[PDB]
Amino acid sequence: VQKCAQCHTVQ
Amino acid sequence: MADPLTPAISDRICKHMNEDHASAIALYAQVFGQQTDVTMAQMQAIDPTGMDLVVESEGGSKTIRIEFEQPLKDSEDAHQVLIAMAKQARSVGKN
Ligand code: HEC
Ligand SMILES: [Cl-]
Ligand SMILES: [Cl-]
Ligand code: NI
Repeated sequence: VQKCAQCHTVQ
Repeated sequence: MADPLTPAISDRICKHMNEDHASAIALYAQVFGQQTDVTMAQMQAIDPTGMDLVVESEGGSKTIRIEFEQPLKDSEDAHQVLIAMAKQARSVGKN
């Protein structure tokens, strides 16, 4: 369920 | 030359996915592998044209192949396609 961007898009 | 995908890099990626990301692999089997009632699944290998999964379901086990739309040139192509497929698959069950 967790969205991958929570750990793999650093902005 | 540019650095290619290799068997040793494939093995590093597969172990990191099986250790910490197992829920995502069961979603790949359901949405892209046409499987139902999946209890869990693991990545056996990844290669330039697809990945092989072991899928458990209803007390049994089987191996399946998921083919990619375009070939992978290196590990950055592999990283990108695994994240794109997970975003699409989360959308199926949450619409
Ligand atoms: C809660 C944080 C978190 C989330 C969310 C997350 N990851 Fe990861 N991911 C990590 C960590 C930590 C690593 C470093 C390797 C390891 O220990 O698993 C990593 C590594 C990776 C790698 C690189 C492995 C390598 O050997 O180069 C890929 C590909 C990956 N994750 C895919 C995904 C996908 C697909 C999703 C969404 C389904 C996802 N991640 C969501 C924490 C996360
Ligand atoms: Cl690493
Ligand atoms: Cl990593
Ligand atoms: Ni790492």
